[PDB]
Amino acid sequence: LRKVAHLTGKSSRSMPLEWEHELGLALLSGVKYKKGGLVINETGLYFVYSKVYFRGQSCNNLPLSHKVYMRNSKYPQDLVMMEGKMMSYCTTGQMWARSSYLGAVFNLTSADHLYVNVSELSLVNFEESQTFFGLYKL
Amino acid sequence: LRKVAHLTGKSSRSMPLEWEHELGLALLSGVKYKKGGLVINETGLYFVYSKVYFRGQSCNNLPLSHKVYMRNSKYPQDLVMMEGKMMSYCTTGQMWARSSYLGAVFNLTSADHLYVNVSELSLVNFEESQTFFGLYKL
Amino acid sequence: LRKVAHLTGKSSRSMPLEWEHELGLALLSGVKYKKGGLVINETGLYFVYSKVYFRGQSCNNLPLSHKVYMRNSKYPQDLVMMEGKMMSYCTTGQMWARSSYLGAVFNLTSADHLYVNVSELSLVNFEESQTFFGLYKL
Amino acid sequence: TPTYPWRDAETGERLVCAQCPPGTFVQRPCRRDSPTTCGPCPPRHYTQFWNYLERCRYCNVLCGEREEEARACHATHNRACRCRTGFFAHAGFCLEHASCPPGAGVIAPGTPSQNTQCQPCPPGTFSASSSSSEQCQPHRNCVPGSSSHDTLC
Amino acid sequence: TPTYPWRDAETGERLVCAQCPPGTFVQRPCRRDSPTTCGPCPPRHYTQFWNYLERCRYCNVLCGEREEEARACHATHNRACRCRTGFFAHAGFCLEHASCPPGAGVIAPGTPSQNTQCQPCPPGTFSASSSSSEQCQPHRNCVPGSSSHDTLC
Amino acid sequence: TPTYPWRDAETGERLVCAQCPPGTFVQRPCRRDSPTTCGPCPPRHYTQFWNYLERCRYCNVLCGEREEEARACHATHNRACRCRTGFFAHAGFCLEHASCPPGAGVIAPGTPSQNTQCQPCPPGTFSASSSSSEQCQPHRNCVPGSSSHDTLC
Ligand code: NA
Ligand code: NA
Ligand code: NA
Repeated sequence: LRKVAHLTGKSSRSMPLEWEHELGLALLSGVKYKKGGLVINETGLYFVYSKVYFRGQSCNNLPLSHKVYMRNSKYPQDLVMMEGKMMSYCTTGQMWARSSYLGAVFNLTSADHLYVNVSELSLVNFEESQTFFGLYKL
Repeated sequence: LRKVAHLTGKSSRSMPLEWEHELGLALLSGVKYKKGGLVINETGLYFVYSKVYFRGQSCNNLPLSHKVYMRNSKYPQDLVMMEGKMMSYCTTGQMWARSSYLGAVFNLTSADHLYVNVSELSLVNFEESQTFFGLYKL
Repeated sequence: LRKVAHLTGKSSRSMPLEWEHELGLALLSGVKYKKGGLVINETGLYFVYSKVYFRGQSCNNLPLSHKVYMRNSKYPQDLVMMEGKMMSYCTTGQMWARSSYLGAVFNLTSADHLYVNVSELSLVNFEESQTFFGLYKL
Repeated sequence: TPTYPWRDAETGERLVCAQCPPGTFVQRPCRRDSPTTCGPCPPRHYTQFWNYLERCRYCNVLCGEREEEARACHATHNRACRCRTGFFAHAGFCLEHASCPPGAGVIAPGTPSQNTQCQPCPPGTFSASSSSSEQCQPHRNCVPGSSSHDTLC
Repeated sequence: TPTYPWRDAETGERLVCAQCPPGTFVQRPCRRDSPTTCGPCPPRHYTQFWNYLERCRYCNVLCGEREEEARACHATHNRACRCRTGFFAHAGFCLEHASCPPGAGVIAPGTPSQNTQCQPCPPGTFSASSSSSEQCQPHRNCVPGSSSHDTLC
Repeated sequence: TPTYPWRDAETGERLVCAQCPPGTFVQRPCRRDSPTTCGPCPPRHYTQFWNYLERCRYCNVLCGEREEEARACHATHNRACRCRTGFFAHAGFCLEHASCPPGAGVIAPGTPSQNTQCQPCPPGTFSASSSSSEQCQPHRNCVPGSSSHDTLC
């Protein structure tokens, strides 16, 4: 059975983000979710992706950052896999909305924990069709 | 033979959008197109994606919305799978252009009809390399 | 062994762009890199993707273009597969940053050379987690 | 009672099954020897119409920090939200109601669906305040009262 | 006639094949006992150069609401577009030609590739109008005529 | 010396292995009959802490056109960058130091981490220049000197 995940937005105040993994459009099959992270359990090639939807009443061009990263035990430090940054993206003062999409292929090892992370947690909107984090084994 | 589709932009005034499915960069293999929709015919996991390219002579920050959604007979109501919204994305008065990219994994059933849909059909540009809608079975 | 590539940004002044293909997050397996291009060596279906990250100190809304295209011997002219354009994307005068994401499925033949290409090479930022170009065989 | 077609995945045989009602979903399809069996939507789920789903829909509307539940999640309907007191819906956001500045007063307060509505205080009346509720009041009957300031004694 | 190399997918054997011309594409590659066979581009397709394609290119340029066909789709070339009358190309858009306001006149109209060009009406001449075509005219020979208004009698 | 657990991929058997130090990576894990074997980070690679990696990290920081190497890539650390002379870091960019205009002078120059700092030249002093370094100087002791212009004789 194909190793796969589609996690969707969830309400908490933590970095990294935490995700819904059962209800609605969520999927999780042969891969684990633990404290915000997807936990690889078969070394291999995977396509990994995340979208996050930002929005606010009053544009002030706070820098927006969107990161997929990896950790394990083997070394005591986050490794960033994909990242977007947005600056000067709304007209100051206006209601605004924009999304960041990341998707790419990675060779990953068993025991790798993958996480998504973000600059302005207040700016994030957590609707399930708008903000998500997934992968599948090739 | 891998179940697959890559649909490309086409000129009509309808919501949902309608797509080219034979000519040029289009592909359609083991999956059907009917009245704007891709019609799943094997329950399974699929990666689904759409890009749409918006543009206009004179920015007025009309809200842009880009949606992938599903319908069937089993329940009489659209279900949204992925969505982007853009607000405050161009400098008012200017020529502008931006795109929305959506892509993610879904478990889908036979008889599911998938469609793309959009806020400002006048704003959409339908070049085949710019505006598209696809999936493949995993 | 799965035919796959993930190329990452690299410093040169050339169009098309040129990529890192060994170090760090790069991957290249059963597919060749030659003078900026990925060289298909098994006719088939592939998902192809590129992100590029643009940034500048002083917004002047230069048009940004991001293209994946193909060439071979069989015809003496580039064919564009995916493309984004951005206009009126930063507030004039400000520090800015934005990314273009493209990803889609293509039937490709052996001997096809794929390349990425871009409007404002000075505006591109080449961090490996920010700017990349990849594919995999289905 | 509305119906639905169903090939038996056992005999390939064409049946007409009956749809589960709101609050329920199909739990076993009708076969030759029995009608459809419907089950209750579990928690956090719903079905709102006559349906042939194999699982109930998820109550996927959640309420913003500036919203309250208009309806709640129930086996028969999805949760629904609205702007909390002191806000109005616009372009999918919940905005604070306008205050009318001085020399203006409220001809209509802000509802959940609209802003405050103001007028220039008309002759004979005034408003001292930036208020989202205070309305233009007639001057006192004793310097000439403006629309911003009361008549002085 | 330009050529192209071809391993037989039957014998692996190296051939030199000949390329199909514009308007055609390779329909069967040359083998030992025959030359290349070329076929006609079907409708909505084209090839514009000497080629060894296994299928003709698609005529994938379509004309905007503000454009007309400069060339049409033909077996020998892709369709090509341009700004319709009253517009000029800029940054991939088709923009309306400027009008010159009053006291300005048209020294050059708008082509498909450029805008209207205006000058301040020179002494002795005037323009009454916002016109994308009207040009500065000499005053009448009878109040002093401005560049915006004619000399009055 | 910090350690790490390791099932033998041969016997499934639980070991406690020892970690490779900075500058090295695991090249063969410890088994029953031997300890861990560590190898040197190749060029363009590094490990900076006690680690159990099967390959060294890549020195993936590269320096902008407006930056210089603060540290270099070394087997023990990643390369590190900073704003070159005449620039300061802000929001991930390297910006040119401010000049103070005339009638202003530099109370603190621009470092790699900050801008130029200026004051209104105080009474008795002046600055003639847009200078990122020139500071307010006392007028000459002979028209009254402004903050922009010297006292004149
Ligand atoms: Na509204
Ligand atoms: Na131009
Ligand atoms: Na800073």
